[PDB]
Amino acid sequence: LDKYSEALKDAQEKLELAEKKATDAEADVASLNRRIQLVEEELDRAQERLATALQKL
Amino acid sequence: LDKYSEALKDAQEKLELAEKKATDAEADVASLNRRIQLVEEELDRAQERLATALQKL
Repeated sequence: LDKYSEALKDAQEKLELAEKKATDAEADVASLNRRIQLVEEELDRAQERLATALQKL
Repeated sequence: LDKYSEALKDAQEKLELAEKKATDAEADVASLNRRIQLVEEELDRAQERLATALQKL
């Protein structure tokens, strides 16, 4: 009962932590998706500014 | 024993799933991290190309 209870408190805590890791990994997926998109948008802007600088050049 | 064994297999399944929520979220953030590294590297290369175009300008 204890082998399972212990395995459970550990599986359950590991779950809360895996769920937390998932929460954080997902928070990071979302925070990075935001950041990736921000760098993609800023990249498009750098590329547009580059096309502009190159046309001005 | 069954209550703990079941709660355990469920904590373990939830754990494997949460680990996969995290692994998939990790795969996604990792994909995104690769994208931020590549896009941000291009942001900076575009920004550097831009700085170059602007300096040349």
